[PDB]
Amino acid sequence: MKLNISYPVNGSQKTFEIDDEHRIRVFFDKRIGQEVDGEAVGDEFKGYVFKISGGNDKQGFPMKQGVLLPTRIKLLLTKNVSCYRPRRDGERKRKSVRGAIVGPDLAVLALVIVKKGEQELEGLTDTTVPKRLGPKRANNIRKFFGLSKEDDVRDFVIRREVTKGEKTYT
Amino acid sequence: SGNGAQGTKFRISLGLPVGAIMNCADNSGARNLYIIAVKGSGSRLNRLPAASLGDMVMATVKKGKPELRKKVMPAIVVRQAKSWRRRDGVFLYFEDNAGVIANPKGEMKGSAITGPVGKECADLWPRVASNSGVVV
Amino acid sequence: MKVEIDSFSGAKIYPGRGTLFVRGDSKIFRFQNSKSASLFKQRKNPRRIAWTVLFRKHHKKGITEEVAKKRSRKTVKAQRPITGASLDLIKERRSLKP
Amino acid sequence: AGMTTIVRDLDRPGSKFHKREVVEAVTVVDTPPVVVVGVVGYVETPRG
Amino acid sequence: ANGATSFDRTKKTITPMGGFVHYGEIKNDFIMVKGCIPGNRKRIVTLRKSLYTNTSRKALEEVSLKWIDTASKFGKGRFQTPAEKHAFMGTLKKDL
RNA sequence: GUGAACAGCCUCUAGUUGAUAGAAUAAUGUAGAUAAGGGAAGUCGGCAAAAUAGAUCCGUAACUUCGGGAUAAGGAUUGGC
RNA sequence: GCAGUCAAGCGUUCAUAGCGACAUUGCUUUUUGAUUCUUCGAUGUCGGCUCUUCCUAUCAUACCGAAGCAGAAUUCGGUAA
RNA sequence: GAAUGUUACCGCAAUAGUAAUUGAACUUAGUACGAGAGGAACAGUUCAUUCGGAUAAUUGGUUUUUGCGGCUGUCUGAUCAGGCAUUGCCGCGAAGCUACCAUCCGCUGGAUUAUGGCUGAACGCCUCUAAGUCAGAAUCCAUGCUAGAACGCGGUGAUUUC
RNA sequence: UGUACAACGGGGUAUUGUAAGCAGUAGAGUAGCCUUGUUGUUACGAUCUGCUGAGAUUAAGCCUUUGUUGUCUGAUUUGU
RNA sequence: GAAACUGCGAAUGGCUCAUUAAAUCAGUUAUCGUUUAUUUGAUAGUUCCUUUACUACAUGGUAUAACUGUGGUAAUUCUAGA
Ligand SMILES: [Mg+2]
Ligand SMILES: [Mg+2]
Ligand SMILES: [Mg+2]
Ligand SMILES: [Mg+2]
Ligand SMILES: [Mg+2]
Ligand SMILES: [Mg+2]
Ligand SMILES: [Mg+2]
Ligand SMILES: [Mg+2]
Ligand SMILES: [Mg+2]
Ligand SMILES: [Mg+2]
Ligand SMILES: [Mg+2]
Ligand SMILES: [Mg+2]
Ligand SMILES: [Mg+2]
Ligand SMILES: [Mg+2]
Ligand SMILES: [Mg+2]
Ligand SMILES: [Mg+2]
Ligand SMILES: [Mg+2]
Ligand SMILES: [Mg+2]
Ligand SMILES: [Mg+2]
Ligand SMILES: [Mg+2]
Ligand SMILES: [Mg+2]
Ligand SMILES: [Mg+2]
Ligand SMILES: [Mg+2]
Ligand SMILES: [Mg+2]
Ligand SMILES: [Mg+2]
Ligand SMILES: [Mg+2]
Ligand SMILES: [Mg+2]
Ligand SMILES: [Mg+2]
Ligand SMILES: [Mg+2]
Ligand SMILES: [Mg+2]
Ligand SMILES: [Mg+2]
Ligand SMILES: [Mg+2]
Ligand SMILES: [Mg+2]
Ligand SMILES: [Mg+2]
Ligand SMILES: [Mg+2]
Ligand SMILES: [Mg+2]
Ligand SMILES: [Mg+2]
Ligand SMILES: [Mg+2]
Ligand SMILES: [Mg+2]
Ligand SMILES: [Mg+2]
Ligand SMILES: [Mg+2]
Ligand SMILES: [Mg+2]
Ligand SMILES: [Mg+2]
Ligand SMILES: [Mg+2]
Ligand SMILES: [Mg+2]
Ligand SMILES: [Mg+2]
Ligand SMILES: [Mg+2]
Ligand SMILES: [Mg+2]
Ligand SMILES: [Mg+2]
Ligand SMILES: [Mg+2]
Ligand SMILES: [Mg+2]
Ligand SMILES: [Mg+2]
Ligand SMILES: [Mg+2]
Ligand SMILES: [Mg+2]
Ligand SMILES: [Mg+2]
Ligand SMILES: [Mg+2]
Ligand SMILES: [Mg+2]
Ligand SMILES: [Mg+2]
Ligand SMILES: [Mg+2]
Repeated sequence: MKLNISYPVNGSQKTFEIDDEHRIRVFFDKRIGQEVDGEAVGDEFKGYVFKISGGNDKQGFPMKQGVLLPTRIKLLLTKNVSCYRPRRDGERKRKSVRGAIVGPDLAVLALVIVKKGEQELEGLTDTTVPKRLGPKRANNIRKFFGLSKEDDVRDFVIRREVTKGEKTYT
Repeated sequence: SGNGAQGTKFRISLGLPVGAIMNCADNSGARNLYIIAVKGSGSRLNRLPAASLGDMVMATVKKGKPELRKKVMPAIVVRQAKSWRRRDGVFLYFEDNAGVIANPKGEMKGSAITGPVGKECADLWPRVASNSGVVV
Repeated sequence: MKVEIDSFSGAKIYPGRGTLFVRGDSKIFRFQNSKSASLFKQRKNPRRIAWTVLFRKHHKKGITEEVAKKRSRKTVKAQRPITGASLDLIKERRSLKP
Repeated sequence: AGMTTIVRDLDRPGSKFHKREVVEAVTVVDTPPVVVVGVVGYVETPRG
Repeated sequence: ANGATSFDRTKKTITPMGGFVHYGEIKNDFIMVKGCIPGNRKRIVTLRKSLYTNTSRKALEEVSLKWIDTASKFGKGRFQTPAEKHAFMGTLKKDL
C-alpha cells in the first residue's frame, strides 16, 4: 500500500509504496493518532516515528478520525465535519466513510513524521520547501519577529519580488 | 440450475424441497412461490427434490397478481434460510427463503429485487446480478 | 485472512468459527458460537449481559491504565519565512530586539 | 492425535476459488522416529 | 513454532490450548494430512507411499499454510495462544 | 397452603416403605422426550404427534325456529415490590 | 404377447433405407382360456410398504455397423444386464 | 472355541467377496456441414447427480454433565443451604454420539466382444479367414480393496526341575 | 520398587454469567422516638452497585503435574 | 481583478388542479390573542473595580478558505494528509 508521509518541519512530503505485508502489518489494528516505530516498517526508517493521520482505501473513500471499526459506514455529515463540504446553508448529506482503524484494504496510509531517525530520507529531510504566505495582520507581524509594539510594523512586513519582463517588482 | 446459467456452482446445502413456499422478492405482482420441482436434480426412491440458493425451480404463485396464478413458470432461488458452508469456511444464512420468477433463459420478469441476494446466485445469473442491490 | 468480531459479545471469530446471519434489511450479524446467537435471537441486550465487551466498556471494567498519561510529543523549531520573499534577506531582519 | 483447521490460498486456475483463501480440516498423526530392529527377506514360490 | 507459518509467525506448536482432547500434547515430528483418516485418536496408524503416480492437477498442487488453528477443542475455543488470552481478557483475581 | 375448587402439586395426623436380588447399559423393543431447513411432499386417510388453553379487557361473520350461532373469528394484558 | 420365411405392394424414381399384403413357419408362459394332477383333520386368498436377487424381448449409459446419415436431430441393427 | 508339544511375534494367500455412477458448464466454436435456417465432437478445464467407505477441525442436532443460571407451588421457624413435584419448568450448556444438515477419500494394467483392418489361399482373379494376424467396449482377468481355510503354509523369539 | 500405578491436591483447558459475606449519599417508599430538624435520628424496603468476568463445575472416554498418601508375588495350567 | 471568504437572494417567480364539501373560498369582522427580513421615521454620556503604585484603547485572540504541495477512487458539483 502507498504511504503518504509528511515532514511538517520542512513542509516536505514524499510517497512510498511498501509491499511485503509483514512490514505493512505494523499499522494494522492501529487507530488514527497512535505512533509507530519505523524500524518495523523498514530499515531506511529506523528510529523514525510515524503518526497515523488518515488515508483512503480502495474505491477512494477517506478515513474519518475516531470512527473506529476497520470498515466502512455511512454517516450523516454536516457543517464543520470531515469528509464533507456542504453545498447549501444548513445542508447535510449521508455519505460513505472508511473507519479510522488501519486495514489491508487501505490504498494509502497518510503519515506524519514525529521523530527523526538515523538516516536522512530521500526527498523528505534532504529538502525543505518554504512557507507560502506571510503575516498580514498587524499584531501577527509583531509576534513573528517579536516586535514589542514600538517597532513600526510598516517596515517589518514581508516583501515578495516579482519580475515583469525587464521590470522586477515588489 | 439449467439453461443460460453462466458458470458452475459449488454445492450448497439444499434447503427447499418440493412444496416449500418462498417469498417472491421481485416486483412482478407475485408475493410467494410454491416450488414444484428443481432443475438438474436427480432421482432416488422417496427423496424430495430440494433447491439451494441459485438453483432454478419450477413454481406456481399462490398469492399474487391473478394473471400470474394457476400456471407453472421458472423461478430462481435468491435467499435460503437454511445455513450452508462456503469454501471460505463460513456458515451463513438469510432470514427468509426468497426467489424471483424467471424465464428458462434466465432473464427476469420483474424490474428489481427487494432483498439481499446470495453471491452464489448473483455469480450464476447476470440478470439477477443487475437487479440486485446489496449482495450477500 | 481477517479475524472478525462477534456482533453481540465482542469475541474474536477466527476463520470458519461461528455463524453468519444476513438480516432482512441486509445488516450482517456474526456470532462466535451458538451462545451469542441464541441470546441474540432472544432479543437480549449485550449491555445487560455481564461478560460481553459492550457491557464491560459501558460499565467501565478493567480499563484502568488505558486512561493514564503518556509521552508522545515532538520538537521542530524551524524557519522558512515566505515563498519568493527573498528568504536570504528575511534572516538579516529576524533578529528580535526585545 | 486429532484434527484442526487450516487456512491457505488455493492455486487452482479456473476454479471460482482460484487464488482465494479456503479453510480446510486436517488430521495430525504423531510420528516419532521409528527404530530398525531387523530385516526379513522373501522369496518367490509357485505358491506365492 | 510448529503451528506458525510464513504468514503467521506466532511462535507456537500445533498442540491446541490445553491439549489435543483425549490424546495428549504432541512433542515429536508429525504428519499433517489434509482431511480425515480411518481410525480414532490414540490408534496405531500406517502411512504408506502411494501405489501410483497421480497427475490429476489436484495432486501436484504445492500447498502452503497461512495459519494453523490452535484454539481449544475442549469447548468453543476463542484463543490461539495463552498470550492472546491474557491480551484480550485483562487481569484476573489470580494472576497478580 | 397454592387455586374457582373435594382439580393437580407439596405438607400435618395416622399408615406404609409391601412388589426376587446383584452386575452391566449391545442390537431390537416398551413407556417418556428433543431435533437444523422444508411443512403432509408421508398415508386409504394428518393415523400418531404437535399446536391451543386460565383470567381481565377489546373485538366477533353467514345463517336462525330470534332461544342461538359464540370461548365464533381476531387481538392486547398477566411477576415482584 | 414376441419373432420369422416368400415378396404383390408402399417408399417422387427404386420389392427388402425404413416398411410390407395374400399366405405360411415359429417362439414365449407377467394374458386369458382349457384341464382338475397335488393340498378341503386348512400351504393365511387384493394392494401397498420394505429388501434382495435373478431374466433380457435394452429405456438410459460404453463401443460399433446401416440410412431415403450434408450438419443438428432421428431411425434400423450388433457386442451388451 | 477343544485338539495337530507349549507359548509369542511377524508374515504368506488358497478360496470367496469387490464398485463406482451419470450430467452440465467453460473452452474447442458460432468452428466443421449448409443456399440458408440452423449447427456438432475428440483434447483440456471447472463443477455436479446417483452410489460407496470413513470421519467429528468446523457448523448443526441431541442434554441426567441434572454443569451453571433463572422460575412456579410447597416443606425445613427465618437466613444460608436444600427436599418434593414419575428427570417439576425454562435459558445456556461442554463430552460423546451424530448429519449431503457437516468434512474428507473412492486405483491402473492386461486380455477380449461387436466391429473395422493386415497378410493371404481355397478359386492363376477376388476375398478380414481357411492357416497366421493388427486395432478394439460400462465386458472379462488382474492390479487395488475386505475376509483369511478355525483340519492350507512360511520365518522368528522364548521354551518350566521340588 | 520406577518417565511405575493409584487416590487426592495444584496448574491448564472448558461451561455458566458475577457466589456467600460485608458495605453504600443507590432505592418507588414506609413506619417509630423526641430535643419536632436549618442531610434530625434508629432502623426496615423488590431491586441496584462495590469487593467480583466472580463463585460453582470441569473427566466420569479433557490436558498436565519436582506436592501429599498408599500399593506392588493371590490362584490355575501347559512338554517335541 | 480569477479563485475563495463574507453578506444577501434562492420562501419570489413559473406550472399544475391531485386532495379538499363547513374545508377551501367570498363578502364582512377580530388581534384588549401573536411573529414579522426588509423600506421609512425615531432611539443609547452609564459597560471597569472594595474605586493610588492598575485593566491593551495608539485598537486584544487564533484558526481557516482560496493558494502551495503530497494523495486515493471505474465513477459525481467526491475529497484526504501536510
Ligand atoms: Mg475497484
Ligand atoms: Mg427426477
Ligand atoms: Mg415413496
Ligand atoms: Mg434494470
Ligand atoms: Mg452446539
Ligand atoms: Mg390396616
Ligand atoms: Mg411381581
Ligand atoms: Mg421394581
Ligand atoms: Mg434387575
Ligand atoms: Mg432404544
Ligand atoms: Mg430444548
Ligand atoms: Mg423439524
Ligand atoms: Mg407454515
Ligand atoms: Mg397445503
Ligand atoms: Mg398425497
Ligand atoms: Mg378414505
Ligand atoms: Mg390437517
Ligand atoms: Mg389424533
Ligand atoms: Mg415444540
Ligand atoms: Mg362457527
Ligand atoms: Mg406490572
Ligand atoms: Mg407374393
Ligand atoms: Mg431403392
Ligand atoms: Mg414400386
Ligand atoms: Mg402378456
Ligand atoms: Mg384345501
Ligand atoms: Mg395339511
Ligand atoms: Mg406358510
Ligand atoms: Mg386360517
Ligand atoms: Mg440380446
Ligand atoms: Mg435414394
Ligand atoms: Mg456392429
Ligand atoms: Mg446387474
Ligand atoms: Mg451377474
Ligand atoms: Mg499330548
Ligand atoms: Mg461462443
Ligand atoms: Mg440443403
Ligand atoms: Mg449407483
Ligand atoms: Mg455414515
Ligand atoms: Mg455437540
Ligand atoms: Mg436448578
Ligand atoms: Mg419464591
Ligand atoms: Mg442476608
Ligand atoms: Mg417427602
Ligand atoms: Mg404423586
Ligand atoms: Mg455419503
Ligand atoms: Mg494400482
Ligand atoms: Mg490378463
Ligand atoms: Mg476379425
Ligand atoms: Mg476363425
Ligand atoms: Mg474358407
Ligand atoms: Mg467398471
Ligand atoms: Mg481401489
Ligand atoms: Mg488360520
Ligand atoms: Mg503358523
Ligand atoms: Mg461483577
Ligand atoms: Mg500440592
Ligand atoms: Mg408562488
Ligand atoms: Mg481554534
